[PDB]
Amino acid sequence: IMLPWDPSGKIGPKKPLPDHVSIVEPKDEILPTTPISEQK
Amino acid sequence: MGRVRTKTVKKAARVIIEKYYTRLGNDFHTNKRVCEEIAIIPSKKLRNKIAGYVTHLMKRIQRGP
Amino acid sequence: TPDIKLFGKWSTDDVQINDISLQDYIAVKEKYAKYLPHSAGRYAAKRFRKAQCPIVERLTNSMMMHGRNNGKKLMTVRIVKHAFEIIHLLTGENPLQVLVNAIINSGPREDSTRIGRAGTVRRQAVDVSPLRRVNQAIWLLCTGAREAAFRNIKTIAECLADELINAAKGSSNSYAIKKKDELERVAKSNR
Amino acid sequence: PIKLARVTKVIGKTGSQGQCTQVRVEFMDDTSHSTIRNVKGPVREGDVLTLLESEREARRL
Amino acid sequence: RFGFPEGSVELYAEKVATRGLCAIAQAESLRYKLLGGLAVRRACYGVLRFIMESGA
RNA sequence: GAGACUCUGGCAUGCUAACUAGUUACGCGACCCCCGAGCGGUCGGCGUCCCCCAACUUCUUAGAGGGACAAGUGGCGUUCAGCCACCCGAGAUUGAGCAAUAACAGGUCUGUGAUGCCCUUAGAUGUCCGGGGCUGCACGCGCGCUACACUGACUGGCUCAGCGUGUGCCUACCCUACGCCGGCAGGCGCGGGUAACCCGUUGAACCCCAUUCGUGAUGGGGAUCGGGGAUUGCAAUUAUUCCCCAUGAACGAGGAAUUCCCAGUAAGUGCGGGUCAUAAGCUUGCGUUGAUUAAGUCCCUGCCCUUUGUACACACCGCCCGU
Repeated sequence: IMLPWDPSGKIGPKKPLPDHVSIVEPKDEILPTTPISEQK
Repeated sequence: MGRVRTKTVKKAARVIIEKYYTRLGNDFHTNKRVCEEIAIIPSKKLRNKIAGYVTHLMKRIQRGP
Repeated sequence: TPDIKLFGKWSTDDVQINDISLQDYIAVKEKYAKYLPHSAGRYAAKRFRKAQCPIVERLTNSMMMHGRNNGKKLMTVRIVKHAFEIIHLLTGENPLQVLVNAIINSGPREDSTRIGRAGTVRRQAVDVSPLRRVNQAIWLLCTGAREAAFRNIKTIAECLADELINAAKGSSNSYAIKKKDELERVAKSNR
Repeated sequence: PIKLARVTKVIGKTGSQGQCTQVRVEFMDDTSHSTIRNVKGPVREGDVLTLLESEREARRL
Repeated sequence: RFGFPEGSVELYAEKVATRGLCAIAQAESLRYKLLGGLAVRRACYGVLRFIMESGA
């Protein structure tokens, strides 16, 4: 039997396979900026 | 005595550019770091080989699609 | 010493390696000389790196042979150091010139390949490169003195010097020459 | 009629086993004249030979 | 057997979860089925179907 | 599946910290006492003196992170994939470990309380005891040890490692300092070690420096055979191992043929572990001295891919024609 627990869970078996890769999606690399002085 | 890159290396290099073309530039040791920061690879050496193909690839993107 | 490099006694200068072809492969007359035989010896990794090895060190390497004596550089240095000294007496001249003269006139100029015409043995004369001339020279000289001194009261030092002097000049009674002329004979036959 | 010659470029190996090699040469005394010959041993571009048969004009073996 | 002194030991039976990722539990289940005449075909597919339902 | 992955090797004066791996500078806190010099300072030292309030960098101590990716450069290229020579530096890398689908009437019922079926079972193929043999010799085959000498053998003096193991085992047992006696077989006394704290700085050989020998089957070589000593055990004959005197054979680099191998590799040299009451010419690891030749090809032997041809399919160790 071949287990799925590829990232962790309740228990993590020696995290992931040497060749499986996961990218994170930005959602934020747009930033249409202008010289606004938004003090905060 | 030969050095060819595999599908895992190439495909991820493609995806990384197609997301984060602004983070990256023409320097290897910065391109090295950002890939570590965004992505979670299991191995230091796999980290290296991906970036080396990324940087080779940027110089092509400068001119010619 | 910051201007001259001896072997303790005699000098790498005052000698003229006298050819063009056998240039570029012999490290004796170069100002990049050494006081002694073997250094570490990285000179085996690449293809043409062995050309940049001092000629005496090359010679020293070849002597220890036939299994009874492997890994005995220091023994061979004793032979070499005694050997160049005995040269000095018999002619009062730098043995280095006597050495290059042999290496020069001991490399065969012509040879036959074993082109057996796909299983029907008949050869064909060809030409020889510089580096192989240098190698077969040393191999022939080293397997001179050896077989001469095997069951005899002479020692390697005398027998080495004897064949060495007779090969520098054309003596026609040394192992090196008797074989060199033979190979040229055979090539001219099936030329 | 002993002669000399420098090498210009290496063409390819040859022989039943890949021991001889084809080369092209000029005679170091006239530059226009030229031949191609078979040699034995490690030979690189930039070398000098002692030719005896000054002319053979060899071909594919 | 192992010569421990009296009271030096204590036992705890404990329920397990995940009947379908462990293998020994499946093998010992598969034993008695084959002993009782059943078809090698129906059984092997059945345990195989169950393990895949589990999460493997 | 290959790759990726794990282990090991190679680099860091950067981090971490140290008598149970353990020093090295200072004080010499002592060296002993002159321990030498010398009329003195100065040099010298490996262990011997400690609690452990005089540093850890450089061995082995061992954890973390770092570092190398064809990244920079010149050429070559469908200017893609990528290839060759170079700049700094370790530039594909010692290396191994793991290993797919389908299979072979491959081997193992003498590894198993893994097991079918047959055989036997009190005058036993069970299970104990005594002895013997598995080693017997007109011949043939293979894996290896020693040597055929002077680049050497003998006799004295100098100088350097590393992987390891070690006392009470499931049914029976350690590595050894120091002394006293004799060459060893040794043998008596006391000590240490459940271990880099004791053996132990594992004072190893080959090497190296000097005497004897001088081409003489010779002091090369050490089979064979006699005699005497001791040690293990209940027991040494068919000599089980070891020591001493004598004995002193074949062998002058080996025909046809054939094996292994290109970087700390071949080869030489000897230390440990396994077997072990008694023990290595074997195997498995370890270091130590350290070459020649290539950087290519399909000619001999074999492997992979495509195209082709076939009267073969237990598959050319095939099928098959006549007298």
